[PDB]
Amino acid sequence: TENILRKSDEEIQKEITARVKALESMLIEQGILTTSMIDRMAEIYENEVGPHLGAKVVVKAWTDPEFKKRLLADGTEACKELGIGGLQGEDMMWVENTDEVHHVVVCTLCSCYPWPVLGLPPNWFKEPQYRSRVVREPRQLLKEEFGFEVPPSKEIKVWDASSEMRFVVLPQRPAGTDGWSEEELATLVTRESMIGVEPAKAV
Amino acid sequence: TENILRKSDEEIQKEITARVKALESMLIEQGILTTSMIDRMAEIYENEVGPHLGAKVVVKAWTDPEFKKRLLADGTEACKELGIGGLQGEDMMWVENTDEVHHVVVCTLCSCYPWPVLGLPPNWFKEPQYRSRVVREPRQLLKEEFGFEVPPSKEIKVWDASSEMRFVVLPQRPAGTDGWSEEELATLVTRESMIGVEPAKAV
Amino acid sequence: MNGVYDVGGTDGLGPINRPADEPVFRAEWEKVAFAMFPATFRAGFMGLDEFRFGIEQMNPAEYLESPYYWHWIRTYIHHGVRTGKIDLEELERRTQYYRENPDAPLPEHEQKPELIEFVNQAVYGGLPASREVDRPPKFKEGDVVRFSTASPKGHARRARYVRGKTGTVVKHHGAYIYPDTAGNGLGECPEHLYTVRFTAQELWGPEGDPNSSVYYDCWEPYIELVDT
Amino acid sequence: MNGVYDVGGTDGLGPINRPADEPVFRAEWEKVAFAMFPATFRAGFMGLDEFRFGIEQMNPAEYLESPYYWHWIRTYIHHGVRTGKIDLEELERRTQYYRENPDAPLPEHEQKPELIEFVNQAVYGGLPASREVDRPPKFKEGDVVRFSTASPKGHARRARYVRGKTGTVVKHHGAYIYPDTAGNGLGECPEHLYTVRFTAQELWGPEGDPNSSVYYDCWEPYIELVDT
Repeated sequence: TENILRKSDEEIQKEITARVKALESMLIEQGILTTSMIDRMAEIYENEVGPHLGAKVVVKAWTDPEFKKRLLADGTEACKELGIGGLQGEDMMWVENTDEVHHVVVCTLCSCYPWPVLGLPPNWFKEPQYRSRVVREPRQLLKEEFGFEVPPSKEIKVWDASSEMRFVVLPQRPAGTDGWSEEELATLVTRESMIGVEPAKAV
Repeated sequence: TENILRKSDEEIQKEITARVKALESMLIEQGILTTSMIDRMAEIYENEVGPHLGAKVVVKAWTDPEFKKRLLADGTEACKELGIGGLQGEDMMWVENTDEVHHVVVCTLCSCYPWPVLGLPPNWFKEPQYRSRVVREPRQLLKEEFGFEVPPSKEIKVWDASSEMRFVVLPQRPAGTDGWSEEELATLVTRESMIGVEPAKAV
Repeated sequence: MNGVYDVGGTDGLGPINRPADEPVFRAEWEKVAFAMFPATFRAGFMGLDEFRFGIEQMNPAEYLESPYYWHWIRTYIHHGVRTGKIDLEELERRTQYYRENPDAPLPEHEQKPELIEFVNQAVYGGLPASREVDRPPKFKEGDVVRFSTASPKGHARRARYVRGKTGTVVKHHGAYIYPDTAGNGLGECPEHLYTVRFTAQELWGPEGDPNSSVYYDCWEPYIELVDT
Repeated sequence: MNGVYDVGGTDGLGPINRPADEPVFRAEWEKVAFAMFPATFRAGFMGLDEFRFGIEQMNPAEYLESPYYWHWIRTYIHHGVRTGKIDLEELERRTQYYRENPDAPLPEHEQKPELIEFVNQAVYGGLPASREVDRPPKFKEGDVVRFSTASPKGHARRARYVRGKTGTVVKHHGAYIYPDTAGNGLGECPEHLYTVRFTAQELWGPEGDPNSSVYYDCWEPYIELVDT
């Protein structure tokens, strides 16, 4: 944490703010950036695109075995059945948690993440601490950081998104949910559950 | 170079100064550090131990073929003939530059360096820039940083001091020095020449 | 390149910082940094692979501790200077102006409907990197392959932790833009793409989790056959 | 451990900073930091291997940009806390005191001749790490060996760039303190030490300098035979 060389958060924010406003001013004068373009991008990823979309896909797979087969066969084509897809999810591969296998996804080299089903990644996903450790000690990381104990006999598969292929975890359907509606099941599906750092919420 | 997060040099020095004075005060109260102990260590490595000692060894090897054989056979025992040795040079291995081979020494993992013949390392030796690059692109580093062109047909051997073994380069005797005194030859022998980032000085 | 951004397997970076919640954008500057990506991409500053290569060239201490969207600003300026679309001296002058006058207006400008259409089409349509090539795939599911020990200075997706390691091909995805050309300004030159499984003992040595594996995406030139 | 300090082969750390001259000590604090090594070593804070392991546990951004002798201060405090010889709360209070009162005196103390004798004996006598062991060396000059792929979290001298690489034994030096035990507080447990030659193509791939090699020191457990 502590770096004796580091400025205050306030001084860093002040400097970045001036640098970004300067660069913004130049791109505006070039005719390539506008206030309406900025607002549209922000609105899409604040209000429109987020992990509620991934949850619709999971609950459809949980309640429709044929859809779940199509999802595991070709994730992009399956999500398009629900009008879900686009930027940074052109190529989606969904991986199924089971009693025998647990999947967790990372991008060690940068911040690659399936925007159309999860929205923009949380800061911890993009940061070096998670990225460095999850390929090396995933069992210990899940227990220590997320309170998620994966018994040692169970295989952990870590998916490092080094390409434009995007990996998304289909979590196991929690016990106690027989005959639940898609709306009720969606309350159990979290961003964390589709990254693989947590199971879906217990009832 | 530029890190927008970094404090000024002045602010960093102010903070380090207070931290060191605090720690110094505690070790003094423990009875394990004194002002005379501090001054003695500083005087030894400011005035007593330095690359003039390595230069005496090189010039003896240049003018005494039997000493040069003993130096290449067991560097610690050979340097002790001249009353040269001690801390961080308990185990010295000297390596001979030739028309066929050029030697350069690094410590990639930290700052290991043969104090009894060279004194304390210069800051660049200890820093990540030299350490990272010299094992990977030594020919380009010597040319670009030190203006030292090693023809591609000549082998470059990089010695990474990962142990307590200390590697020291015996540079080639420059041309034009036939019959020179040991004192005259010593003017050509530099710290850089015994690291292997430069040849000995041309006449 | 072998930069510090290649963190897979690095120790000592510290505990994960995970606040119990967080906004999508922590500050107005982050929204600007984010929208600047479609703007500079449409204006030809960089493609996606080049965008990543700009971030990989940051000061490593700055990279490790700076706000994520600051990495984006650094890559815009990098490619702005590289293409001659950004004058550094003017940017420096404007920076000082907005330091001194943070509430000074942005330049007068026209709104452009074509930039909104660009945003909507990219977001809902995507920027697919899949390509058709003339060559069939070299490898198939179950082939045992070794990952290259090459260490290019330019852009690539060659994590140090997988270099020279042996794995099994899990899936052939088809051909895609090749980062080793695209990220260095040498074009798409698409190559077949595979997911390869590496055991944790292969990666981390005899003490590794015996019940863990890492799945890593490999373009065809990255891998060569051990056993078909 | 796989920390950022293990920089051999890292790209992007920037140009070498080499002023045309420089003092041995840039400031009075550096002299203090330097003399603190014999003082804390004699007082049993740490041995040399433990000293290195303390620096390896620094914040990596701090490590990359801080003054060298600051790394020494960090390892003293690390081992002071580890051994219960330094109270962090008292150190923090004293830090603030000397921030506020930089010209306030150091505590009254007696000079100790035994500390001067300690300094002179260490400097001129050295602290040799060579040891005798009962076992003969496993390897000899000309043996072709492979370097371990083990990735211990604790102290070791296993640079990532040499892991799993093949080389030739150049020299057997005798047995020495073993860092993998000594640096983790598990004693000297000495092991035979070898210099091993690795070609630049072995290390860096088919594009490496065909006329360069790297010589790296390997304790016996680090290497196993390919060809005698």
